[PDB]
Amino acid sequence: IQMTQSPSSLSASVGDRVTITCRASQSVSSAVAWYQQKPGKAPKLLIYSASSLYSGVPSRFSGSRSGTDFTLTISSLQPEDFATYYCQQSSYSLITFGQGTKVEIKRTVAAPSVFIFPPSDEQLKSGTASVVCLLNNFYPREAKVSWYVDNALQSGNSQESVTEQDSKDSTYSLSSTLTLSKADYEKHKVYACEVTQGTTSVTKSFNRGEC
Amino acid sequence: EVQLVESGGGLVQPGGSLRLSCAASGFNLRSYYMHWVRQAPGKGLEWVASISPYYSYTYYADSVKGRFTISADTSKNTAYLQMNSLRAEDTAVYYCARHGYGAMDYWGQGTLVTVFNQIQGPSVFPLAPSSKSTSGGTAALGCLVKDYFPGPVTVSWNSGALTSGVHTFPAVLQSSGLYSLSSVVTVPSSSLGTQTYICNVNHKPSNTKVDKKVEPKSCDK
Ligand SMILES: [Cl-]
Ligand SMILES: [Cl-]
Ligand SMILES: [Cl-]
Repeated sequence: IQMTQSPSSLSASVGDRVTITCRASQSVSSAVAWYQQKPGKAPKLLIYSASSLYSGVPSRFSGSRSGTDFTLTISSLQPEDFATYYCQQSSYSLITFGQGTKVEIKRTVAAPSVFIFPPSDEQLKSGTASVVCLLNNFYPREAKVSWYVDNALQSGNSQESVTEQDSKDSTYSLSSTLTLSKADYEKHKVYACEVTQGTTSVTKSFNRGEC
Repeated sequence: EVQLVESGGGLVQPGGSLRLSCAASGFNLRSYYMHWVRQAPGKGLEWVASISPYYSYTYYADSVKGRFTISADTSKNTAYLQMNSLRAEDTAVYYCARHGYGAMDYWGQGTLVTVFNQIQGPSVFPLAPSSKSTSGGTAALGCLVKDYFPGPVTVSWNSGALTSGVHTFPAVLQSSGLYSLSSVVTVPSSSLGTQTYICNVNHKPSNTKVDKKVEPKSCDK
């Protein structure tokens, strides 16, 4: 039984009304629960039996069932309630959860500061060269990073990592790392990190053995 | 006080065996259903196994059947998850939780199960500021921590004095099986000649400490 959860993510403001839905794959009766989890802490039981409030949880929380549609709602979102939420069904014996609903903070758009880092000479001793591109404090999350070595667009030799939303300005920051062989790096010259985010494209570049 | 204290987690080799403990105090254990649910780093919640209070009829998730074994003992009032034929998919924090009102009320703190073939300490490389790292009065610098296994590495800057502007990214799995991450900080450009910047990398499974003073790229000509 697949608990399909929607949406995967959304951004609202404090005081927004917020609704998270979860649709069972076959009828689970009303045997459903809701949990909240904040990073590095265990889940907290929020709603049990689709609609009944667990004792101690705030009253802006509530749930509801219509057929196989289970819904969680916060009537007026408070800062403490920014987290990830999970539904659960407990029918018969095999337990399944929803994929997750990350509830993030809305803020104004922001372009990233784009910084590029050539490999260090220490690293080349190991025979591998790492080029790092940093996209700093932007909103919202969506960003494309393209890598160009001597004008040749790379694929397969980069990886990206994104921070969670910042605890103060509610931006994201992303890094991309292009991994080349030492030999491959020392035969080419111009290394570029092209960033597209929002209505903004930024290219940062260096030539091997520069400065 | 009803307490759910977990133990037994640690590093383990593939197709091996490790035992987690879910010590229950306060309540009787054989009076409520008990479940293990796990969470691979950066992923969702996955139920693993359950044990019934009367006559200890057990049920497991399809993914773990026949490899994991759940057991209980009322003498110690603790439930165990014996994990056998351990896979890399099993790397996760494992929680234990008690069933109450068709769901799960109390939880353990969670113990980490880290699968691993061999332990690798990290190489740490500077991400040096330069004219290709300086925009709008701000210079970026950082530390590249590469080729370690398994997690975690923790990064601080200047022993925790430097905290604002810091970004330590989630670790990524390189196609080599070894982990890699970077920790960066943005600082005012003028500070580059006023302050030293040191990243403090800590990788407990290899008992490696590294401290890297990150300096502006020295120009050869
Ligand atoms: Cl977490
Ligand atoms: Cl250079
Ligand atoms: Cl390994």
